Amino acid sequence: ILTDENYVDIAEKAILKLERNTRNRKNPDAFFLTTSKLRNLLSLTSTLFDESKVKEYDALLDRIAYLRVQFVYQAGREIAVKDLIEKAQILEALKEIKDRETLQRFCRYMEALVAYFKFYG
Amino acid sequence: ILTDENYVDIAEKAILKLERNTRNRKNPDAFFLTTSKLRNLLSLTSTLFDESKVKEYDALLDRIAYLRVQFVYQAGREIAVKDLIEKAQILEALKEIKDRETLQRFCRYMEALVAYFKFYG
Amino acid sequence: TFAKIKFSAQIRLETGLHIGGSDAFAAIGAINSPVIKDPITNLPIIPGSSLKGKMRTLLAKVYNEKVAEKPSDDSDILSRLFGNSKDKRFKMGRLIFRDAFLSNADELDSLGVRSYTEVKFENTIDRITAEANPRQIERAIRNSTFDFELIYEITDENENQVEEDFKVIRDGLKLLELDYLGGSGSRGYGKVAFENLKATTVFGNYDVKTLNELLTA
Amino acid sequence: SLGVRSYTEVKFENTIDRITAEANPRQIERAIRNSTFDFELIYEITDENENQVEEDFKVIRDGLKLLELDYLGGSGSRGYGKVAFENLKATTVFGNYDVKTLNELLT
Amino acid sequence: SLGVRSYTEVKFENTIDRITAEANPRQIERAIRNSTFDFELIYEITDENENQVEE
Amino acid sequence: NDYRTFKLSLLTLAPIHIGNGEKYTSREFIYENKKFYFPDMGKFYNKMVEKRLAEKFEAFLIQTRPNARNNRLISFLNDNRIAERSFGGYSISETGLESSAGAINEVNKFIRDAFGNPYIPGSSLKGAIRTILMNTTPKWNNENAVNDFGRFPKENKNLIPWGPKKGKEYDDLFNAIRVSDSKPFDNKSLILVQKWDYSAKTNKAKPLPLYRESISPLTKIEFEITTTTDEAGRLIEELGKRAQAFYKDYKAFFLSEFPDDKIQANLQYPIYLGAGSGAWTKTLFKQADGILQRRYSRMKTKMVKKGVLKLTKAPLKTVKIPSGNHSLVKNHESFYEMGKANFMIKEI
RNA sequence: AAUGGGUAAUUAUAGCGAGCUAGAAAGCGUUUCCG
RNA sequence: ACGGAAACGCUUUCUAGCUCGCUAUAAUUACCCAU
Repeated sequence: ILTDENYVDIAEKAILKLERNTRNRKNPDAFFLTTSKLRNLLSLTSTLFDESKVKEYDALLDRIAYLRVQFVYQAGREIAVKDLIEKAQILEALKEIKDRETLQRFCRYMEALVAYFKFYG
Repeated sequence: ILTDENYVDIAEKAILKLERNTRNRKNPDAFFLTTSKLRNLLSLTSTLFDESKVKEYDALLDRIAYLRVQFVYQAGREIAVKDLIEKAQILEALKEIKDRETLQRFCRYMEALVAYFKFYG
Repeated sequence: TFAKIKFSAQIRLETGLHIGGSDAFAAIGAINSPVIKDPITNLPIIPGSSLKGKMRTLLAKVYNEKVAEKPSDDSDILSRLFGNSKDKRFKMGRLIFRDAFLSNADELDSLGVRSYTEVKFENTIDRITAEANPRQIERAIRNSTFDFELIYEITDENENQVEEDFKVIRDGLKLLELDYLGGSGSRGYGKVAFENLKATTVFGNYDVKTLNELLTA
Repeated sequence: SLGVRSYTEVKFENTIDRITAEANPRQIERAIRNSTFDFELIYEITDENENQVEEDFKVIRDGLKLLELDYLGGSGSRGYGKVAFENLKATTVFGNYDVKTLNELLT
Repeated sequence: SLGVRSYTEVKFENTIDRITAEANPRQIERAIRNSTFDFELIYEITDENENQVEE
Repeated sequence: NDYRTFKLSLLTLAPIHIGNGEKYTSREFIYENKKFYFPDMGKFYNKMVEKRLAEKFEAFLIQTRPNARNNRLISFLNDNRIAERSFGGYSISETGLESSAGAINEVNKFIRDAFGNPYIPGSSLKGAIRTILMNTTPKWNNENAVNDFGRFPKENKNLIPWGPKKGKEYDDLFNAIRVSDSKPFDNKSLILVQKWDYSAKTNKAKPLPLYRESISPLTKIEFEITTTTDEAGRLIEELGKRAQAFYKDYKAFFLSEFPDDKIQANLQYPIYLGAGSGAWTKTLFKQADGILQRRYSRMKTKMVKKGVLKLTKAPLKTVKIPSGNHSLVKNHESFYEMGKANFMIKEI
């Protein structure tokens, strides 16, 4: 669960929780997780953030229901994105989307993940 | 931390604490930080300063939580803003924002940052 | 006497126009330049300030001799309609541009439209080393139609020079169809079309017949 | 219930300099579109008039009709106006006059 | 209690003067529209009153 | 008035891809007939939750087989007797050259309007005009690309003047070249080609897993170009000679050092609508070759020569308009060069 | 070689951030009771 | 038998006029990875 007063510190502590390169002593403490894979996950939710300030919530149960499919598909391949889906509890947080405010809070949680990933590394 | 009697002086000293262009003296002592980077951040601190006078602090806090997201992201990419959030400490002034007067004090602190960034041009 | 003439018109788009607003709390990796929208309905609108601005600066290249250093210098066939603030007799000019909201929101349905503002990605590309910098900007979609609602205002000073006014307004719109109605129009974006123009009188018993055949010439 | 956040939208505008084409921006608060305001317009009836009451009702109705064709407050040549008046009805809040004919006269 | 800084508001206001149509501003101070004032009014009963008190 | 217009008739050769940012991933299309159907996958999941196969589908996605054709989305619908589509209707006919039939992966979308039709944005055509203009003029193709700070790869964006710049009268040459969008053409002209990298110092052509859905060749697309000032107005009827000079300096290097059967002749004015083409049609080529050959010490290294030639396979097609039926490629097995197009331009 | 796969970047950049007019103006400064 | 009594700080007055959210900007680049 993430409320409006914790979803940024949860994202910071989750990116710090994330697995790093134990090898490659040139630039250590780098992640096994690139910007492209995480911004794929942000691009999953960017359109649901944009077309939810405009649309009613009941016209969006289709693509929010498909986000369940799409995050576990993106976590299927490239098993170190699976680590981020497990660490930053995203599949847990997708089940709690029940209104416009919770949907937009999850989209801003994804932007918080991408923010603390660009900041850390 | 920001008291009500020092935050403009903190903002002036922090704008003077921004390290400058030692490279080419075609108008030297310019900043690595550009006006648009800093002014996108004031663009969202000054639309919460407007709404705080109308709305309530328990009705704004999704925006106030997203301020930390956007300041961390913009100080990710393009390190001359990471310089500013280090010198003019924003992420520590953002965790201490529990009151609406403290919110408006932070918004006017950000305005003092941009005022002295324009003044020392 | 006193009269009010209502230039009703429709505004079709040929390319999608982008009359900008700013959303400061836009998302990371989402719409970076959104359009001005109506806050209740969330449809895009055409504000009347943008119409009055484009029409004035395009007629200023036609009806001004000795080109204007400021909009306070329009050659008083143009300052009558649009107003000079620095002129004692033409401030509060004749025209009243209303915001055109949208008319065909039902007609964009059954053509197949998810949202009334599309998003276009637009890519700054650096022409050394080919590195990129993408955009995502909103754009009011192609076959939209807006209710243009200009209002002209007739007093006793108007009476002998209304047609000289209406030959301007009708030539404003034709000047604006050949240009772009605000936006980023150097690349498409707002090639626009004023259709089925109609001047009807709404107060004060003024003949609108000899000037309504001039609007369809 | 219509889901709007504020009651004032903020209209971002600019001006283009005729020569040099520089833009100077503006931010204007204005009320949102389908907002509604209770308008009340107390009219006094003294013993002196006896014809001026029904003469002045015509003038008030015409002046409310001219606000719908002109603007209100605003920056009206650039939008910002277009007030509609709905549910026009008058009633004697200090009594002994018949507003039946006037509420018929307000269609 | 309900957040109000000053017990007075200041209303800005003008006088658009028919043509030339130049405005002429004005700042007038008002009280605010939930102010409540403690009103008293002493009426008196005497010998001459007692027939005309109800009226 | 001073607004003088132009028609740019853009004969697409050699398939053209633009845009849309996103991509249909793998497992998001069915290959049932000789055509690819691209559902609205939310509605797909809706109808497939109604048939109570949600956990079965979520176990289908993460599970890979040693064969590819039983991992695609047609294998889910045949291992569950799912027969109808009725989804978000969009399908494009396959060419026979995407290849094991339909085991392609992650097609890239083409840019589309709200009504769902493809079109070429005039933003994307006023970059292909602008490389021609920035390459043929000697004043812009000079020692450009001021680096001056940190990383080399920046460009002097302020060399071609565009800002308002107070005091100085507003010229802004590319404000005065207004390129409009196309009419939204049909989905039947989209063919889904795949990328092919033909190397130098290695004779092979290697297929990459890129699947740009692209405009079929021999489609004619009309653009309008309004010019306002005289200086920018004169650069547009001269786009013929400048497009030919850009191709002459672009066939000089990087379209040398390759066999001539890969490249094809053009016979109208050559332009490169952008995707695939890569780094030499997108770029002004000398400062490009220096600072852009620098930018890759990775696994996917842009190797020792100028570049790797970008080709596609697409169905063969002849014009039969000139004195002779022009075969339109100079080889067998249907290699086109990606992003090539021709145009003729005409005032009013 | 075949087979199975895509992967890495950039997510806006540089600016403008309001300008000029008006800044209160007409009236009434005591009247009656009183000598 | 209150230097008192009687007496609205009140009337009239649009925060208004002028002002394009504009300027430039191909969703593109690289060509591989694993068994």
